Amino acid sequence: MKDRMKTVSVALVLCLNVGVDPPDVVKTTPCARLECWIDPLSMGPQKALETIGANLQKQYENWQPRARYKQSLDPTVDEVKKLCTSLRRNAKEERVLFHYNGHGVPRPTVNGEVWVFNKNYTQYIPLSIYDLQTWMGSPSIFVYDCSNAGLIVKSFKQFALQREQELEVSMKNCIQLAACEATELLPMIPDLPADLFTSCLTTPIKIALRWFCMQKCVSLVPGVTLDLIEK
Amino acid sequence: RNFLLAERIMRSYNCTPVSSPRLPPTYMHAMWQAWDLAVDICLSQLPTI
Amino acid sequence: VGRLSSMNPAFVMPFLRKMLIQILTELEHSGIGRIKEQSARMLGHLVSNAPRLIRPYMEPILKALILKLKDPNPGVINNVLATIGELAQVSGLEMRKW
Amino acid sequence: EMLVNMGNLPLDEFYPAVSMVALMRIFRDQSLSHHHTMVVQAITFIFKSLGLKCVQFLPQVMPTFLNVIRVCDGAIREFLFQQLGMLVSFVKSHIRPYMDEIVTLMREFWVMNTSIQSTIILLIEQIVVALGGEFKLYLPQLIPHMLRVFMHDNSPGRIVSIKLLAAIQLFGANLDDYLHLLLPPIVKLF
Amino acid sequence: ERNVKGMFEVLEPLHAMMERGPQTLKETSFNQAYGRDLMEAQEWCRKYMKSGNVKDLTQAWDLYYHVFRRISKQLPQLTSLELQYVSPKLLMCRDLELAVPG
Repeated sequence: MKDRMKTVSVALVLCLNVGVDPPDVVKTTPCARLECWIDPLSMGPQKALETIGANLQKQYENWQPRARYKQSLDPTVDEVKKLCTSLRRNAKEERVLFHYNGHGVPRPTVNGEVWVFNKNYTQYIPLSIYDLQTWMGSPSIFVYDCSNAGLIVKSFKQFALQREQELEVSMKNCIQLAACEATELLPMIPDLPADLFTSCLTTPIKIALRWFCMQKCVSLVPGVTLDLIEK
Repeated sequence: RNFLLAERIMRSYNCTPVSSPRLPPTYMHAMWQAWDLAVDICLSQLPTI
Repeated sequence: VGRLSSMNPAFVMPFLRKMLIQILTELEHSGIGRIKEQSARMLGHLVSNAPRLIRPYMEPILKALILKLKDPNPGVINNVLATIGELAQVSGLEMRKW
Repeated sequence: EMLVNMGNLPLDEFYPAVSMVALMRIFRDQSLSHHHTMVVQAITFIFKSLGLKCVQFLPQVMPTFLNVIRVCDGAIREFLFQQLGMLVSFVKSHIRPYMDEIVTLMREFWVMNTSIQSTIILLIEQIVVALGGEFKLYLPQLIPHMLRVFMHDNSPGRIVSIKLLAAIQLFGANLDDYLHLLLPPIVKLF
Repeated sequence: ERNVKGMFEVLEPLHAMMERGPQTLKETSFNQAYGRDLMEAQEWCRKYMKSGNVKDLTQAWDLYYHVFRRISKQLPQLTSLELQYVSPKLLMCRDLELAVPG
């Protein structure tokens, strides 16, 4: 076997605007709240926004530490440009890891865009996704933890087809993982970690056990509780 | 590898997560029941351990 | 399959386990005589044919059987009685509580 | 309470809020046995006109409405279930905590009767699209009415069973454990 | 020039009364989240207490200024506190041999 392009680094464009409800949503008291098994509501608000970024990196380091990490907190287009282009410039043929979360940030647009500027008010911003399409034109991977990720993937095909409609003068080798299909919207059952797709891609065992213990309707082993599968 | 585990839980709920390449479905496969037996065997003991 | 359970466990064992939960669910939520009766029959029929499989989680089977005895064609109670008989015969010392 | 209530508020909210409070005193009384349609349809129209902005009235309205339904005279209680349906499709996930009682009413009042059958066979689908995954906790409470009537519906061509044959298609993943119970009655029918 | 009143009297007894007390009968590690930088300033303070070397003084103070500046941003924005994290024996007593407080 020949090819050994490893990974460059993880973008961790952790767009959360902690505590600010993206006005699309209405919660309920029984709310899905946890992310990377931390609750920000019961923690130091603007401080804890750093902690989760380091936590997520340390989980990815279990799956591979021989590649880098920038913890990118509510970044505006300029911040995004700096993050992605600097890392890509260090190694071009190597795999970049695009990773995102769509929190304190409304649903993605029909044309694949985002909602952050100077952490002002969940501020609409064009994501420069059709430029990212050459920043990621050489090998990369993408993860989209958001309420309509299949829309991001579909629109990525429409922009990639617009790249073809120039290239007529690597369409997408690069990997993509979508937390739901375009039509869907994420669950709100409080028994779920909120970053569920990431939480699976990052900590499958905790998920599997915490899923498992709820599912059946007579517990053929009856002694088990949440409390023990922690231990 | 974790993506297949995701496909299971997501189809438990109302999600159908999707991939760059055009994968065939997996959620049904008999080997999953081998997983679930292995967990039950394990967690039969843990209430004493 | 009850018999072959000692030979090639990797295919057989899990498959059987899936049946067991499906049959307890049926026994728990069936409203019909015919299905309740067949449920209890198939359970009883299985236990002694692959006994090693029931040892590890007898107790909720037994609790369900008690609750079927406790409150009502008598054929359903007859099959549950026959099943207690087989179960105790397999179980041995484990039985002492009930 | 009005001078307190008015004394607290920006204008917009106190219009529907005073409308709600005004109606709720009648809602708590036997005179409702006359004005039922009026009060109920008024609520419906107000919730319809508000969406996100009537969730705040659930804690008063809903437990009162359940008490009304379980007290109500059958020939108009039949009608209340349609109204509860439309209240649910406005309210969505926020219905959660009452669901135990709502399912209990559907347990208590389901028999060979055509109008109860057809209205409840509809009502289900609102509960389903509100509880798109969650509904499973309640499905086993309802399998015991479904299996019976699926194989005893006296109507010409088992017509409410033909409506149930569509209704079943909604359930998708949340049906998954119980397919083993539900399939064979369909196989006999075709 | 009234040196004793601040550094000697307050600052080592302070850190000793973090190290027993809230490093045990409160959640050790997160109370030690301040305590572990208060500790590195405390070493320089303990050096100064006995030495009288005016370098140990300015080291102790600058380190203390840094953790003080961390603390200065967080005293303004703690508000509601989980009672067993307030003390792990607190919250946990129930249905007592006591009438309600006087």
